[PDB]
Amino acid sequence: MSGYDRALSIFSPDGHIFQVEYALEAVKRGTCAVGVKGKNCVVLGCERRSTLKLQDTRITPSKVSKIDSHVVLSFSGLNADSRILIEKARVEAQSHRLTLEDPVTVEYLTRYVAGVQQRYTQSGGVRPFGVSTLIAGFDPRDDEPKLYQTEPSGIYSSWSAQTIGRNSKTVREFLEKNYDRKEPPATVEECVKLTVRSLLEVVQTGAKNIEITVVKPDSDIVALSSEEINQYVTQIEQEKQE
Amino acid sequence: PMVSVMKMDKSPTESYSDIGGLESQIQEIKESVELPLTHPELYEEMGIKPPKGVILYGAPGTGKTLLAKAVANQTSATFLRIVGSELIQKYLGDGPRLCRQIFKVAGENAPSIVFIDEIDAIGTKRYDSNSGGEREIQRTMLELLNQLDGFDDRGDVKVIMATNKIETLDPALIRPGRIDRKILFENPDLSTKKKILGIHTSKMNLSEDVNLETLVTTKDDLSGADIQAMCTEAGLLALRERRMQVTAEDFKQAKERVMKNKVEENLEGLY
Amino acid sequence: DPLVYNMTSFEQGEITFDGIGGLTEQIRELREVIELPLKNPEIFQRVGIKPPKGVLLYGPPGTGKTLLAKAVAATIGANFIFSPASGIVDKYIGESARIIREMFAYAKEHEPCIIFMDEVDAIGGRRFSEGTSADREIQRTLMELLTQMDGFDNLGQTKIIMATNRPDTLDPALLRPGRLDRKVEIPLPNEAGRLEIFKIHTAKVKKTGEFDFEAAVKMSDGFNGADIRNCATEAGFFAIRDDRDHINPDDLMKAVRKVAEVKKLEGTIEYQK
Amino acid sequence: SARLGGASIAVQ
Amino acid sequence: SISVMGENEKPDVTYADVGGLDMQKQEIREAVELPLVQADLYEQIGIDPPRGVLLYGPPGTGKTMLVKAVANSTKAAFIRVNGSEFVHKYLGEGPRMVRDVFRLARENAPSIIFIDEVDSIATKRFDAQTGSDREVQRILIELLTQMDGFDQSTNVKVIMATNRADTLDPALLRPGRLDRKIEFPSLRDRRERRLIFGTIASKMSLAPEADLDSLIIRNDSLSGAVIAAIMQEAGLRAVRKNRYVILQSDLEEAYATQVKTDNTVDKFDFYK
Amino acid sequence: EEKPDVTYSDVGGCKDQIEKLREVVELPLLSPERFATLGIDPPKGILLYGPPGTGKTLCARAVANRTDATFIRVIGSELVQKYVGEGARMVRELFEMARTKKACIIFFDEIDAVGGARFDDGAGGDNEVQRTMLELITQLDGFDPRGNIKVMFATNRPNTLDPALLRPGRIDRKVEFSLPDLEGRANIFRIHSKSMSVERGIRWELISRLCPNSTGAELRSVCTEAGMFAIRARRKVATEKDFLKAVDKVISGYKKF
Amino acid sequence: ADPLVSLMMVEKVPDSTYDMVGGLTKQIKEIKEVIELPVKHPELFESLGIAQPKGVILYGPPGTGKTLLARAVAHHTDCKFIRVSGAELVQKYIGEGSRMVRELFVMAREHAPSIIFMDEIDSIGSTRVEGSGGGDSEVQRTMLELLNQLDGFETSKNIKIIMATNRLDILDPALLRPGRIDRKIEFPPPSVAARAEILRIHSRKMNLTRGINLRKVAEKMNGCSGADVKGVCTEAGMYALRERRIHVTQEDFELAVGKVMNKNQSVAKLFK
Amino acid sequence: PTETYSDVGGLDKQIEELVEAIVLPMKRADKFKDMGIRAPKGALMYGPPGTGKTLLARACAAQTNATFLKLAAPQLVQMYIGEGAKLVRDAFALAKEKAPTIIFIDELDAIGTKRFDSEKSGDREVQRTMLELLNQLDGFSSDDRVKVLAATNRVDVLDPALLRSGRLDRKIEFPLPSEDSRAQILQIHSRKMTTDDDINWQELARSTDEFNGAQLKAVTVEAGMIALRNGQSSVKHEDFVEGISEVQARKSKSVSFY
Ligand SMILES: Nc1ncnc2c1ncn2[C@@H]1O[C@H](COP(=O)(O)OP(=O)(O)OP(=O)(O)O)[C@@H](O)[C@H]1O
Ligand SMILES: Nc1ncnc2c1ncn2[C@@H]1O[C@H](COP(=O)(O)OP(=O)(O)OP(=O)(O)O)[C@@H](O)[C@H]1O
Ligand SMILES: Nc1ncnc2c1ncn2[C@@H]1O[C@H](COP(=O)(O)OP(=O)(O)OP(=O)(O)O)[C@@H](O)[C@H]1O
Ligand SMILES: Nc1ncnc2c1ncn2[C@@H]1O[C@H](COP(=O)(O)OP(=O)(O)O)[C@@H](O)[C@H]1O
Ligand SMILES: Nc1ncnc2c1ncn2[C@@H]1O[C@H](COP(=O)(O)OP(=O)(O)O)[C@@H](O)[C@H]1O
Ligand SMILES: Nc1ncnc2c1ncn2[C@@H]1O[C@H](COP(=O)(O)OP(=O)(O)O)[C@@H](O)[C@H]1O
Repeated sequence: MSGYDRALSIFSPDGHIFQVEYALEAVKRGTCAVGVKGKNCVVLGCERRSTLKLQDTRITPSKVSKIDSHVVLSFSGLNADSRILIEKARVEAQSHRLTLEDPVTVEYLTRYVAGVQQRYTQSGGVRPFGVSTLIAGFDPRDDEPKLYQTEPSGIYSSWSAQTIGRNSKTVREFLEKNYDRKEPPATVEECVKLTVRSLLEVVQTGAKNIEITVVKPDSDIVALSSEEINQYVTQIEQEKQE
Repeated sequence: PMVSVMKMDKSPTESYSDIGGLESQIQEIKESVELPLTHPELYEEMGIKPPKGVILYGAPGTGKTLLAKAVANQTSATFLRIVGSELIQKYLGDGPRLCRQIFKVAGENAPSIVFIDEIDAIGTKRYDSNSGGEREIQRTMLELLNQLDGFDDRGDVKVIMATNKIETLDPALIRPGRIDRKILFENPDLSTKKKILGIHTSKMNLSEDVNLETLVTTKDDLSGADIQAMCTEAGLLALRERRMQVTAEDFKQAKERVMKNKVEENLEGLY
Repeated sequence: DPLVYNMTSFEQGEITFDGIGGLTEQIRELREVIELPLKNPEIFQRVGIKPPKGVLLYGPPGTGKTLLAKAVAATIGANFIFSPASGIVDKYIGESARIIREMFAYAKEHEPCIIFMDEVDAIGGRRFSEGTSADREIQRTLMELLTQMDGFDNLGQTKIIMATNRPDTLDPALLRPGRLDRKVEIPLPNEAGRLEIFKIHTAKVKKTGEFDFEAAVKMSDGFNGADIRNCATEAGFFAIRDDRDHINPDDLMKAVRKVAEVKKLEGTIEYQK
Repeated sequence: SARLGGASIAVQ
Repeated sequence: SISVMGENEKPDVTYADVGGLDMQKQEIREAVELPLVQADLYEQIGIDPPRGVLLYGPPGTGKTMLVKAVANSTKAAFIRVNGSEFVHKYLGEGPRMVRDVFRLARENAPSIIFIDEVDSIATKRFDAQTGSDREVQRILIELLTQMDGFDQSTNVKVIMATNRADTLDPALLRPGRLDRKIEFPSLRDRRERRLIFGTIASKMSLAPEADLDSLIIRNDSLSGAVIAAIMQEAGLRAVRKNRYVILQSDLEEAYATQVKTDNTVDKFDFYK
Repeated sequence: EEKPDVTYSDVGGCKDQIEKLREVVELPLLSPERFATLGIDPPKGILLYGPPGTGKTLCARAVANRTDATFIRVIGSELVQKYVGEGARMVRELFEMARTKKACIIFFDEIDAVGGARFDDGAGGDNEVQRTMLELITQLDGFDPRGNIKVMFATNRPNTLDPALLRPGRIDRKVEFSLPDLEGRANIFRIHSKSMSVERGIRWELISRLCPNSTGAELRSVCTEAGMFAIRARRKVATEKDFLKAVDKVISGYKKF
Repeated sequence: ADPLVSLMMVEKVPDSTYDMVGGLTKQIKEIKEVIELPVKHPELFESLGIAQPKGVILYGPPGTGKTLLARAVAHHTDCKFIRVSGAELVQKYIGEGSRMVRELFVMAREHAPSIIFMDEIDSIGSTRVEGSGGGDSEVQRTMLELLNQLDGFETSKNIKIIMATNRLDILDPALLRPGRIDRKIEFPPPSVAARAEILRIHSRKMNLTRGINLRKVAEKMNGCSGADVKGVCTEAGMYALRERRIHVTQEDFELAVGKVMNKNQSVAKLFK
Repeated sequence: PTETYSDVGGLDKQIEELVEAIVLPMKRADKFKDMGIRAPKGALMYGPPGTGKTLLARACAAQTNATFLKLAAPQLVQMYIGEGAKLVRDAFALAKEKAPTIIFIDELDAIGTKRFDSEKSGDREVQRTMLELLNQLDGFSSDDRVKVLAATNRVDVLDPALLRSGRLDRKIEFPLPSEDSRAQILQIHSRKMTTDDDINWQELARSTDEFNGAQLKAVTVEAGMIALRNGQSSVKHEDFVEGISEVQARKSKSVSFY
């Protein structure tokens, strides 16, 4: 359908445009995810839907996905479409760093990758990106934490925490309860036990299923070890005693 | 006279704490029925009719009946259990006349109401009616559709029904002049499911303590009612024992089993 | 049913063969087969034939086959029924088909008597593997017919003839000889074959002029077998409209020329083999 | 009467 | 109540008035009447008898007739039934029509029944989305259980007949219900046609001064019902010339009379 | 029969047809002289239709109280299609009641299965349904042009009715009715939820903003469910947010089919 | 006093038992798991106070060993048994169907305990309907409720139904659920070891045979059914009966096995 | 009423052609019945609604007078029918006493059922009764000035019974009019009401588009009213402009950019 504006073009009598609300109506069937920014840190998390203990543990294509030392990306739903956005973002990173002689912001990044989708839904012979993503990390030489959520309609809206995909509405109500714009968590381990605990309702205590990074000033990026995670998975359950 | 055997007077068993643990709708009938007759002057404090009628949405094997089993004692007043299959006759006009009479006893049974099921026999938005027969079936509807709303001064009644699928079957009879509202059951949440089953096996051994909280998960969209099956499948698995002995693995062997029959989709696109 | 007790209208009435043209050999191909069992049946037993059972026609419509379907009535004096292959179906399943058993028996209770059946393409399908929810109904309605003429129920001393304008699409199981043991095509004839048909109308009405056909009929390479009765009356239709009530060969020409192009604008649709 | 209803029919 | 037939009528034909298909003229025998007549000899070994069968093939080929002589030679009770009357206006008339026939068989057993055609009421799917076409399936299900449900009978089973043999359910096409299937192909093999022409011809008037091999080897792709037509029509190639006994050229004048219509239907504009 | 007692103030809604139903109810009745100079008695008799309970009933009822008009309650399939002997015999008595009666109107409803479809020559058929239909068609044109009586019919669906009897001279017009805009949605809370324990100073359009295409009589239930929550609080009186919680339950909680 | 007429279906067993049902020993073990509980320590789950299971479905391909279990199980009943064959669609006077079923239980309620039976309710099974289809769907609508909310406190108390069908995936999902059913159990085709037994058992009464290893035939023959093999067990005798040697051989099994499917049998492998 | 032959426009072409097909049914039996040649026994014909076919039908009876009773197939649809089918067969020998009166049936046969199959529900009793009332009938060239007939919506959908097309096939599609015609039709429907003559229908005659004959009667009956909708005894004639579009009302609601 070179051109042809099949039904993406056809507005509705209600006003909406069918194939877009359809998209993120499809996104919720995929693995959840989550983001948090506390006082000085920023945190992310995902899951692995249960395999038969064959889903290759070593080189799995994961949910966190770096861009540089100071930015990452997590997402939800479709996967073959995820891999190109991850590419034609970090492309612009190596480019932006070059022809401006200094690295990216994040308010420069979410604008791009939230503006790109609009071209993949306001053009001909194109299907949208049936996907929803979020950005996370600091600007250079700045303590400030930021994450931005974006979705296929093309809008980007900052947050302090947010979840995407499956059973998020079973979750985010837990976070608005605990997390508050009053006062962050102090530091790293605080966010995590708060972060992980929120998942547990959809988790069946599969500690293997869930995978986590953090983000810190001076781009001290890292992913964490299942033991370090699992020893949070238990002591948090030790607190269940009532 | 004709319905004395149809005239129920049974005192059934079921109640709260015999319920599995729904909460979000246990009230709303007492809204529909109880707060009306418990204290109908507040209707006048609001200056209104407290509402009439109720239909249940499609929740096959969810509790679409059990509240009828629930109310039967908390009701604290009279009641009927009718159902649509009985309405239909080897003769022509002997059916619809029934609806005219049975409200009189309902008039005689002032603080008395009814539950109905199986109305999908009736609620049908397709009445070409080539025959002479099902024209009566339409005639079985009209007088009742009339007898319902043709009755005013429902100071005491609550004529209610329920089914498993409506969105393609029932007429556009819906009018607050006739029927007001419609309330839904469907599959539960995890913590909803969590309220369900130790309370069942509370009346049962648990030889050993087997942390059921990690047994089930929200991902497996169980019925609400494969679980009394679960609770007894394992004792069946001890019926596959001389041991009358409780084990987690028995539940493990069951949900693996029963869901071998239950459906499963392809995670093709990993969507 | 009483409906079988309604169709029979003109079971005998003779409109003989002199009132027909063009078909002096088809009828030689047909006076052969039908009358002989019903005239001198021992010949096929003289010689050892399993006698025929079933004939049909084919060719485009408005051509004179239905006349032939009744012109045999004149020869016999014996009985006849007329009936379509359309006004059979109804809502209640089987009621359409039960009738078929009702009627062949009704033949047996009074004969020599035979059957006609129009437009059988409606009951003339190839039994499909896939179908709608209902089109297989006629197929099960059909095969009763497929049965009864040659089924386990033996039969004799009755005959069927059918006709279409679309020989194709038919279940070959019908076309098994034994269910009908000779075919024929009635075409639009040649000019001379179109010429007897021209004059039979003059043979009745008051002619006035000499022949004046061979050039008139030079235009006759286009017509059907039945538009000419219109043409014949159409001449006097307006020969008289000048209040000239004694016809001529002057006025038909305006008619016979006229009809061709008003016929042209929706003619020559198909021919069906 | 001496009867009640019962029937069947095609749709198209 | 459904009917039954004895000696009011018969089909008035014979094994001798038919010929060919001889291997089918014995497989049928051992299933039906030999068990009815000669019982002990295999009850020496007491295996359960084979039972009613199916028999298919292209239209004609005696798919409907072979019954007729064995019917004449039945020595048991027998019917005259086809398929497309089981249906009725009302609903339960159908299944009610058919439960009792086995009772009628059993009330008159040992015996057997027949159907001339069944493919109308036997298909692969038991289609669902119409109030009509289930009520036929009920007619299928009921015999499917009355055939080999609990305690059916001594009898042999409902003898099928079709023009086709793929449309219909395997649940009916399997042992215990249709323990034998049969094909009736013609193929124009020369081992048999040199009889059955003569079989059909010997019964009838014939001039012993006449060719007969003028066509047999000359034609090789033939069927079984049409051939009566040529040596039907051969007589009609005579009386048109008021001849009272046939001649040799009648068949040659008849050879292409019935057959030779090989191919002219839109040859060039077929596919290209 | 002689007083419906329902006003223009009772009606919010689109409201505009009533000045068009203010056409034939008056000039035949009061003043043809406005049109006597050109085609006197120019209107002859009209009809109504609209989807269910869009005030199609209430509209004509809104004006029978006006003009001292005196209409009927033996209506539709209710009281003449069910208990039935010589329906026209009542109609002969009806016009016998109406032959000299003044300031009165015929009107009735339900006419889909009454005289809308002619049974299509099936469904068992009925003849008294037609004869009393035609028996009107006899009494119809008796003196109506020179006379003063009016005629009004109603349908949920006009084209679902019978067009056979629409021989003009016998019939003039069929006017439509649909859902109103917000303003028709506005002045109906001013009557419906008026008669309830509610607080004052309350804006009643945001709900109108947030209840698109929809008829009127369900708002009565929205009222019926509105006053349900101070209850639920064991509180007393209606807020406005109570609507908003209710509107969430009943529109997107109803559109699911 | 005495009950209605149409319930003659309460009646004695046929000739069958648990020797002639070989192979699927774990299945039959289950079908009395629903039977031994309430009877052999009824107070097992009752005095353990657990729950009371109830009726079941069993499906599979056609001719796999359903029905004989359903009858042979009655042989070892210690209870009462009934029958149906699709007669519940006696639909003239439409309500009579509903009358027919409500009577069906109350009688058994009078005569309880009584396990009961169905077969091929594939007829009754579905509910998806738009413009036509009713006139039976009532009778499914009622029995579904006949077990629930009016008698449901005692409806499925001590009546213990079963049900036997094909094609479980077309009818309602309402029916298969834990409500009214327990175990959607399944009859696949047999295994190589299974088929030997099932060939050895219809092989009983044949003859004083010899020189046989009756399993390699199973190795000649893939998963077909444990129902058709009596077929190949049958005509093996017939083929020798055809030539009058009452004594038998392995040669015939080699033949009759090839009799069935080689005649019951497209190179467009565009795929790899 | 005894309105003229025309009442419709200047369609002399059809009517002055048509009844030439009815003179012989009317008269002319001197040599016609001495020629004995074909006689259309009721010129049944067609053309969908919108036309004055009823008027062309009835106005032709202005010369051949005919009592005002003309009942149709919707009279032939009742419970356990056939007494209605009795009525039709008796209908003509009834009238055959002494009358050139001729009634006018009207048939929308499958306007109640579907037509997915061309094999169709050619209605029960009409298809039966129409035969005998047509087969066994003559007019005698006096007191039978025309022959009873009917008409239908569309000549594609019928199961032609015996002699349904044998002789009785005289039929024309009424050609829908043109601007020279049209403006003189709407003139007729204002012969009873006068207006400002500043703009003739001849001015309108180019402004028409897709207007069949019947609905044009829905023009001045309103546009005569749309004037006195504002109570002008002097009828204006631009109310046509904003009333003609009321055929479907245009949903004209605040044209945004136009
Ligand atoms: N939360 C719960 N509380 C109590 N019972 C439950 C709960 N969840 C499931 N059940 C079980 O579900 C079954 C009820 O299913 P459901 O009431 O939906 O069907 P039903 O209404 O009986 O069907 P029908 O009325 O159409 O016969 C009961 O056996 C009950 O034990
Ligand atoms: N081999 C044969 N021997 C003798 N007669 C034959 C033979 N083959 C065909 N015929 C003749 O042709 C006719 C064949 O009828 P047949 O029994 O084939 O009907 P059928 O077409 O098979 O029925 P159906 O269409 O239901 O299958 C018989 O009437 C018979 O006279
Ligand atoms: N294990 C077995 N032992 C002995 N015979 C068997 C066995 N399994 C199947 N059979 C044979 O299969 C037949 C039973 O078939 P089955 O009951 O599976 O089909 P059905 O249920 O009658 O068909 P439907 O499923 O349509 O009702 C019997 O004749 C029986 O001899
Ligand atoms: N050969 C013919 N001789 C006389 N009339 C004919 C002939 N062929 C057709 N017709 C005319 O056709 C009409 C009916 O012919 P019919 O047998 O029905 O042909 P078809 O079946 O093709 O319509 C009659 O009016 C008849 O006058
Ligand atoms: N603008 C309005 N003002 C007052 N009531 C209205 C308005 N619109 C709709 N209604 C409601 O619509 C209903 C009309 O009912 P009715 O017309 O008799 O039903 P039907 O149209 O099915 O005959 C009344 O209950 C009335 O309260
Ligand atoms: N050409 C025309 N000139 C004048 N009036 C017409 C014309 N066509 C239709 N009409 C109007 O339509 C009506 C007649 O239509 P009619 O012949 O009955 O068609 P139908 O039979 O489809 O109703 C009359 O009211 C007449 O004024």
